[PDB]
Amino acid sequence: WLLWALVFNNSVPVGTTSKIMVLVWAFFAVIFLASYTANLAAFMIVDTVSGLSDRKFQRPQEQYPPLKFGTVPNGSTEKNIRSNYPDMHSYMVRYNQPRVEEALTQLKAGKLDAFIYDAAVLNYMARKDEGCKLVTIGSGKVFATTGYGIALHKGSRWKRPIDLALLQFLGDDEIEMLERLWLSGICHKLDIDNMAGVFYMLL
Amino acid sequence: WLLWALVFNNSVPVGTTSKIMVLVWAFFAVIFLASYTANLAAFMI
Amino acid sequence: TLDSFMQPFQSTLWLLVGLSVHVVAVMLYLLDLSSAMWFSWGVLLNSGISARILGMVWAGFAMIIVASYTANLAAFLVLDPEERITGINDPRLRNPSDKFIYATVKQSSVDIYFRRQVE
Amino acid sequence: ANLAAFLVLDPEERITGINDPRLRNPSDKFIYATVKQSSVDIYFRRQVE
Amino acid sequence: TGELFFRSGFGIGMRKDSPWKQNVSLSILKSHENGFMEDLDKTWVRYQ
Amino acid sequence: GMMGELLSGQADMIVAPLTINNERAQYIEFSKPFKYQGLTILVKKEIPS
Ligand SMILES: *[C@@H]1O[C@H](CO)[C@@H](O[C@@H]2O[C@H](CO)[C@@H](O)[C@H](O)[C@H]2NC(C)=O)[C@H](O)[C@H]1NC(C)=O
Ligand SMILES: *[C@@H]1O[C@H](CO)[C@@H](O[C@@H]2O[C@H](CO)[C@@H](O)[C@H](O)[C@H]2NC(C)=O)[C@H](O)[C@H]1NC(C)=O
Ligand SMILES: N[C@@H](CCC(=O)O)C(=O)O
Repeated sequence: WLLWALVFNNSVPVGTTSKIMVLVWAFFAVIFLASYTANLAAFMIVDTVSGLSDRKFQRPQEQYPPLKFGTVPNGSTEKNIRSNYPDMHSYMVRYNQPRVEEALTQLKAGKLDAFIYDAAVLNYMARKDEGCKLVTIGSGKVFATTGYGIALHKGSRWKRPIDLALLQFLGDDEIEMLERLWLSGICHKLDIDNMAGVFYMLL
Repeated sequence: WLLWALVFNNSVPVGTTSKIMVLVWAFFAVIFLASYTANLAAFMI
Repeated sequence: TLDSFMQPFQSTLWLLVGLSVHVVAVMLYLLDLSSAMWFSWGVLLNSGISARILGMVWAGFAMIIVASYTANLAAFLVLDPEERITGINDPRLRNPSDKFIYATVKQSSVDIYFRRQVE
Repeated sequence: ANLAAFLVLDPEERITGINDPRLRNPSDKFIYATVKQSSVDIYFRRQVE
Repeated sequence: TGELFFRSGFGIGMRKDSPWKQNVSLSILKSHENGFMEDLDKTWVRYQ
Repeated sequence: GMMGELLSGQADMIVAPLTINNERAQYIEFSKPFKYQGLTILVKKEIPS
């Protein structure tokens, strides 16, 4: 008598006081579907790791093995790993022996999944590189943050003035200018959604 | 007999080889109106 | 001019839609070409013009699904380049490389200009 | 269709930084301040520009 | 809003010509390497 | 300020979020940094229908 045909509302071909409210509801519904595309256009127009505490890094034996993620030995990062994580060192023999560049080349060609190095050298070999290769969530992983220094003789006379001069360069933004000059880069659901929608409609 | 109803094409409720091409033309037409908004959005925005 | 519908739709969406439509037509025809012909004609773009009432019920549900899928396809279609360097301090020009080649007139004012700015 | 195409439409908040014209050119309309007698007061006292 | 400028870090102070400088700096660096500082930052700054 | 207490008053260390710059390190020895940062600007986000 009523309701069911009205409840159909927006559909294919498929009286009394009912007709007026049915027309009003149909107008509201068609306005709603018209605005559906509007909000879709307004709204419309991702990380595989979060830290060394991840199960994959912490536990070398977890399903598939990481493809020999490694680092350049004989440095600071290697000492950090060998000291604070004396379990990663056992699963670190299959590292990239040569300097950085070979590791980047191997990473591009799916040889290894992750590279752990300095946060400035590698951050440079993440923007100058063609295409785009990204670091883990920016500088959110940065572990034991320290700074590049200027080694001096133990208790030297020049330890005091150099420091002062260096601090001056931070005040006048000269170091910022040098960083901008020498460290500038340019890098800075289809089938799945279709299957999900089909399954939802079928259910 | 034909043509006029087909010429109406996108509209409100209104030989054997006519139905197939009518359906094809209707599908092309609705695709065209669907892309009308697409090109409007691309050009305007 | 159009040359873009294959990117978000390709063969996958077309095959999925065709398979779903044909399976639906066969199933709801059997549980009731010929009647299936116009039943499939209903499941096409918008439309072309006890057991039976609830059959119309699931047909309406499938039509809501089809309309939603068409709306999603339209929303995916609306999409949109690059052609400009930044100037004289762009990283591409700031860092020389064999990939990018730029030159000026030899022995001209530009050669004079790029010989006093040591930086 | 024209109404729907007119409907789809779309802000402002962030500044540029320390060289934005609003901050570069002082005016009574815009008021910004830092902690008195702090490191920021030291910084905005050596950059003469 | 904006990007960081004048990127100079914090620091424990001490009087000029004081014997605590070397040992305090050493302890701070050892804490940085040990992961203690990361844990402290997680406890008292992040996760809000 | 705090520098007054440390330099001549009743103090021996200053354990506080103290920045590092040239005008401060001349008379005060600074340990190695324990957190990195930079000056930045805070503004009120615009209310959003
Ligand atoms: C890292 O250090 C090891 C050990 O110091 C280096 O191994 C030496 O390599 C040189 C040159 O190939 C040999 O003459 C030595 O006999 C090696 N010693 C040992 C104990 O292996 C290794 O070459 C270094 N690697 C890098 C990249 O610096
Ligand atoms: C800095 O710390 C080191 C290690 O904790 C101190 O080195 C020892 O200090 C004790 C007591 O002052 C001496 O008896 C030892 O001879 C020192 N050396 C060693 C190897 O134990 C050092 O004294 C501290 N310095 C200051 C100024 O506190
Ligand atoms: N800055 C690092 C570079 C890489 C390494 O040596 O491990 C260092 O000299 O320790």
